[PDB]
Amino acid sequence: IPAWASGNLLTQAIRQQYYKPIDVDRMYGTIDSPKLEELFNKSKPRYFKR
Amino acid sequence: FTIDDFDIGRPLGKGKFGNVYLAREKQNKFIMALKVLFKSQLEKEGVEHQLRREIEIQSHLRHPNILRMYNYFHDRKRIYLMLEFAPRGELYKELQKHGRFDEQRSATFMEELADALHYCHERKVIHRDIKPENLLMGYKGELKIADFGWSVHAPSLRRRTMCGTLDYLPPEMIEGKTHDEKVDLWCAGVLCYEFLVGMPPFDSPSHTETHRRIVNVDLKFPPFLSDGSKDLISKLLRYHPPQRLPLKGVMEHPWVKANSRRVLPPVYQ
Ligand SMILES: Nc1ncnc2c1ncn2[C@@H]1O[C@H](COP(=O)(O)OP(=O)(O)NP(=O)(O)O)[C@@H](O)[C@H]1O
Repeated sequence: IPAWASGNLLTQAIRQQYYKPIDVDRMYGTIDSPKLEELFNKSKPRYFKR
Repeated sequence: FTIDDFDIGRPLGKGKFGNVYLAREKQNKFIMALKVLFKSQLEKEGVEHQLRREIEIQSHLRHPNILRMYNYFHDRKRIYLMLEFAPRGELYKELQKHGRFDEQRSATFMEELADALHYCHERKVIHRDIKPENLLMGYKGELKIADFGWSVHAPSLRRRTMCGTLDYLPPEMIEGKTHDEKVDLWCAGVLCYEFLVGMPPFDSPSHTETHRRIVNVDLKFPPFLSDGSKDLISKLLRYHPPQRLPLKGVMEHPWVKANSRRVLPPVYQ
């Protein structure tokens, strides 16, 4: 278990996050997502150039 | 997004289709839960359409008492849901540990529930499976509706599907009638009773006896309950859907007002 994810470092980071909320609507809600009708179809890799 | 955008911390639990992990999104160091679902298992079980509908519903709701789905992505073998982390974990575990909740904790949960459900209903989303096992808890113990498995967007038509959980079924489902959003009012009343008592109101040795108690509304209050708490429960557990207390009524109920210590989480900014 990496250290960030256990007991105290975790407790501390959670508290920190509760009181300093990030703009999730922008940070995650503006980011593209796969179409729902494509979830079970082909995963194309992030990078393809030559 | 891809899996390499996250540091994986540890497993939080085993779902039916894969695990849920505590994870940290690398670029913002933002702690979230990542729910991993195996595509081949989903297809084998035939749950693709059900999963699509659940994601479509949860991913468009934004309320402090509804577990947020920030985004989602997939790779060759897995679908990944990026969820709000609920640091106090499963509500059902807390209720089991304590046996029953006090009035303050119960009223607080009731106000949060009714607010989340009102948000849902304003969008013509019916939840259809409110129970403790479908609720998680925030950093300050805030209720979070987490499981949308049975939910439906029902703009126009009444529904026929028998759904939910035995102890929580409304009379109209048991009787094979059409149902509407008022199912959630009934389930809220069953939940309030279970919170305070630690057992659901129609608990019985058999499924047919439980059904009989439900459709007769055979409610027997333990003598320890307050008059206010009985008043709220009674007003939600009405045989006739149209007579059930509305969700705004639950929020406004004097027992809720007197006992709730609801706090809204901080928001950006
Ligand atoms: N967002 C979350 N924050 C903290 N723990 C979570 C979170 N989501 C899931 N878990 C934990 O992971 C466990 C399993 O995840 P969950 O999405 O509930 O699957 P489940 O409860 O087994 N039902 P299913 O996935 O429908 O089988 C839960 O019981 C929790 O204990």
